Amino acid sequence: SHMTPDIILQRTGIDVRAVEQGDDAWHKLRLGVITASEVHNVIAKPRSGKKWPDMKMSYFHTLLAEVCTGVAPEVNAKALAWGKQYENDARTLFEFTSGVNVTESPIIYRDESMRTACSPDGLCSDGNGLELACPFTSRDFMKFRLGGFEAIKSAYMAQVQYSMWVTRKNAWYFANYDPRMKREGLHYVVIERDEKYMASFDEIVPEFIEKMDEALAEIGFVFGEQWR
Amino acid sequence: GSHMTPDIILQRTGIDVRAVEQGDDAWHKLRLGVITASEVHNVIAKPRSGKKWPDMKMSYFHTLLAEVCTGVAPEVNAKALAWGKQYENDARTLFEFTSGVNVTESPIIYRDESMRTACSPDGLCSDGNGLELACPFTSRDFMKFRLGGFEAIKSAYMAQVQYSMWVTRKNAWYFANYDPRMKREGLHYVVIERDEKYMASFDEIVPEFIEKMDEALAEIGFVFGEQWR
Amino acid sequence: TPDIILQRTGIDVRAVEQGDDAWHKLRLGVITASEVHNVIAKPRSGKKWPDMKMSYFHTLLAEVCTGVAPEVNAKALAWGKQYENDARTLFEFTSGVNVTESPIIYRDESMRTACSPDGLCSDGNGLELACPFTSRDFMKFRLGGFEAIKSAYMAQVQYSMWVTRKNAWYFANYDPRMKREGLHYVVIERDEKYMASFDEIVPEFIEKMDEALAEIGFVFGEQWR
DNA sequence: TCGGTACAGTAG
DNA sequence: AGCTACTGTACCGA
Ligand SMILES: [Cl-]
Ligand SMILES: [Cl-]
Ligand SMILES: [Mg+2]
Ligand SMILES: [Mg+2]
Repeated sequence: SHMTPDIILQRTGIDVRAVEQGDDAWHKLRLGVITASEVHNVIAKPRSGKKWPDMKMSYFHTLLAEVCTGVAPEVNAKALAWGKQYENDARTLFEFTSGVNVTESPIIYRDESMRTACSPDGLCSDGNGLELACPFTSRDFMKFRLGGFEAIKSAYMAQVQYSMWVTRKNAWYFANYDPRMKREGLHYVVIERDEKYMASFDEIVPEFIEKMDEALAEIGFVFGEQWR
Repeated sequence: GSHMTPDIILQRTGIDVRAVEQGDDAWHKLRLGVITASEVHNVIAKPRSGKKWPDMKMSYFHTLLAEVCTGVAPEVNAKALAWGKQYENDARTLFEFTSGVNVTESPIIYRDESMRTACSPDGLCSDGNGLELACPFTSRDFMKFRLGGFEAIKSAYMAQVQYSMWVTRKNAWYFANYDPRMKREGLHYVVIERDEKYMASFDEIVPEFIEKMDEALAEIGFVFGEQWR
Repeated sequence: TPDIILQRTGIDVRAVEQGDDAWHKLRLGVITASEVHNVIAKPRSGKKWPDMKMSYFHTLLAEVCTGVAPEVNAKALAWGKQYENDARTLFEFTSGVNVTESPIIYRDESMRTACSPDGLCSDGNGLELACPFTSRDFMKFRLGGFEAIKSAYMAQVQYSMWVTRKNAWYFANYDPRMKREGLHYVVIERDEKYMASFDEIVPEFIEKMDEALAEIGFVFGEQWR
């Protein structure tokens, strides 16, 4: 909103625009930041009471750990490698099927505070963003192919809605790709901006940030240390 | 009342069923999109509430449809299958000593000519019974069966055993576990009789499941059998 | 004493490089501190052993009858073993207490129950010194104290005091990734409600194990031959 | 309680 | 960011 490339450079020493999604600089820029693919944890509610669910508390401590250590752990598994492997082919096939042009984007922060950001799978020539998924199980691709909007995983929905909150955009493509499918290997939908989600982020996210600052202060740390 | 023949299998898959051995390439091919004994508990599963299909049933529903449309199936539980493969012969040789019946290895067996439903027994016995001979990856699981008997693990395996009897049209089935790590007495088994309650469940539930699969396949322009051609 | 253990296991405690074949052999069939939570687990209503408890029951019986144990946490143990020396050194500096490394400790001659402390302290306390695989877990404890992790570790700590007949126990976490202040610890006092729980539930669990072993023609001790 | 299913939680 | 896959608790109707 008042975010500028210079602010990023002065705080992190990193030139945004030169960041090629997945490189050392990209990992560095996400440290301690409430990000799209993880925000489902922030909006998670107890079924009774007000006590934070374990998944919310776990993400809370994960972000704080990133601030105080200045690092994030690396995990590897077949499903993760699969998604990484076919992302490029998914995007190309999406462009060919939909007829829209996709531009790759590095991280996008909501504002100058750098507390909140998303890393879109692409930005489209029609003003929509793009999220791709390449399910490791053909089962889960089939679930999306047959069910569509109502079949979308709640984590992906929170991720897509958060991306619209961050970028101030109004619509986001959600595409699934399976290279193993003989036919019908690509399926996508358009997810509209949901103001119920926007209201939820406007309420829960700033409170999550204040809670983090309180926690950092208790232990003698301050947000930003991960970048110095 | 099956009208299934080896020629039907050969024409639509290209595979000689008589040459099939459990775990081979042809074995895996012949199981694509097919409702199998080890997975049927998903098909006959009932909701926690309401009248809709339970989550686990919808998952298997999507799993089988995916096999039809991709022509492949992922290899899960590699460690346990390799363990079972390593001790297949020893288990069988010990089972034959203890029981006093001879075991003949079997290819995949389909219920009927539609090739929608099948089982793969660990052997067929000289007394007319089929055989399930597991080599549990964890000794804990062997011990559970050793001490609790049939009643302890009926939740996990009764459906599978009954389905094998539904497929083969047999009246009884051996359910056995072998654990080579046991210092002595590493074989335990029970005999399970054909249960007509389970047979009635398969007769009403399975065909409906098949019909809903064909509906979904048609919705995306696929037909059962594309996995084999 | 080591000579009694040597006579019954064929393993000399003074040796044991950890965690070798002999290290794992000593725990076979033994109710251990980090697994005791399974023994003390109750159903929400009634008296039937919950699945966790039955699972552990069968796991232990399998260890006696097979004389082997599967190995988990290859990644987590490799992390801990790398930093165990630096963890202890920093704990000694912070606490002002000196730590002696301790082999396995059995509660009694029956050798049915044991704990494996990360050290025995000069003030008389025991030590649990963990290097959590995630910095997330370090932070949970750093900010929440023992209230944040009592769910997971109170049983293990209390059981260790039950086994050793000690009155207090250090619970510490070390994280080398922390830019500063990478050691956090609390002192946990002996809880007599936990002691009473063990005095009741542990003996009956052992009795039920021996009953099952006798049913299948096995006896405790066979794993060490 | 029994005999199960749904899903939070979390490793990898 | 990447997507399961397994464990254990919550939950549900009889
Ligand atoms: Cl222990
Ligand atoms: Cl121990
Ligand atoms: Mg992405
Ligand atoms: Mg994606």
